[PDB]
Amino acid sequence: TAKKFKVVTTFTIIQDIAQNIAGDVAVVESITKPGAEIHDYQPTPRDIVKAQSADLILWNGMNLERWFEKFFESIKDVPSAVVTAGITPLPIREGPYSGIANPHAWMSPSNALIYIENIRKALVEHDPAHAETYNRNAQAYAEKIKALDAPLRERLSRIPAEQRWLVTSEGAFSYLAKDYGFKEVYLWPINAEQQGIPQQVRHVIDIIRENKIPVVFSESTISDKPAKQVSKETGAQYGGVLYVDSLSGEKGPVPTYISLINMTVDTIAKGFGQ
Ligand SMILES: [Fe+3]
Repeated sequence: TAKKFKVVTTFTIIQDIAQNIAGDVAVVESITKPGAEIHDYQPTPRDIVKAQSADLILWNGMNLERWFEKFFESIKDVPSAVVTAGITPLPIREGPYSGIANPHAWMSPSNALIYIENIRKALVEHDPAHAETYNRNAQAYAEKIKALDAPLRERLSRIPAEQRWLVTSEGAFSYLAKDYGFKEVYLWPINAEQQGIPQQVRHVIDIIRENKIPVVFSESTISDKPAKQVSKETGAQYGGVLYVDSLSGEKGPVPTYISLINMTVDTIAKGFGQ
């Protein structure tokens, strides 16, 4: 066992999933730090250094990292793989990014199985000497992810179907909302420039009042202020922060992809009184 195979990922969700597949035979690191906004992140010379010293670079694609393709052109002789191949996308419904794929495919545990398979295939292709470890680790991790779905689905099924409105800040939850039968309301369709402008807040306030939706949420890499303004002006309580674009730090409450899915579903369910 000389040097560990080095994988660099764009952001922390892919880092944790890939590290579960790498296990003992590769080290995986994320370019963005926990809590950093990932869509419009601005890479630094230090990020170039980290990617250039990797053996493999993984990214989401589906229009998540607006920075990645320009950044990767600086990187020489380091293979990359997009980890969302074979996932059917949901289009963004409104705004200047209307009609392109919603990048947040990982919030569906069924989709996470495809992420696992795509990351396995890339490690097996570019570090073939450890293919058996990658294959074993991916099989074990896919088992955990697969088993993850049933308790989540049952938990959220307790909410009456006609009351299943998921009101958030970024429209980051489209894939989870589809899986578990939630209607989707958000203050902005995808992180970009306009985030909490009028018209956006007003439309959400109208849908809240018309349907008497009981809770609204923010997310861990963006500002909670638009969501708290919406709850102050309506009957809805502020449900707290969901995790979608970043894990927490390793010593925080959301250190892993599994903990992120569980925490986000629990926080939603609590916002509806379980
Ligand atoms: Fe996002």
